[PDB]
Amino acid sequence: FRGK
Amino acid sequence: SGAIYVGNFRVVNRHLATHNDWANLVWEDSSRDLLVSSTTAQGCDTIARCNCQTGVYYCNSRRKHYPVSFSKPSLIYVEASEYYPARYQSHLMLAQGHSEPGDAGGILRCQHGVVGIVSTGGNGLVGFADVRDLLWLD
Ligand SMILES: [Zn+2]
Repeated sequence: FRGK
Repeated sequence: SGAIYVGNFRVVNRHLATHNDWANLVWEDSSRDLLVSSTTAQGCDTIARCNCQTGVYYCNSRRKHYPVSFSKPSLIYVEASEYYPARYQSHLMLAQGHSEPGDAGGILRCQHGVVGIVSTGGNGLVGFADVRDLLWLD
């Protein structure tokens, strides 16, 4: 998934 | 933000969790990308008790609120990232919309309260982790  | 604050609970994306989160762990699920930790202060959010499939979420990369329509929560195959191997993610709601690295953590709301949190995205889709089944949060 995400979180960057 | 980047987090849902309800009751004495802090809800975040599991891969965005801090050390303090794990130290104060209440509950986590890799397959949902969710982690909940305890707080001392009382939180201001309420989890939506509904089956709404439209709402508004905050997009980090754009710095804007966007109205969105999203599918009912489901098992979705998600490609490897630097946070997980390729896997099935459960309770993932999908939407058409703009999506970038760093948008995870944006909160999705309807008129009933908090519905979920951006977890994944790509190929013109934004993936939201549904939190409405977590009735014990309220
Ligand atoms: Zn609703």
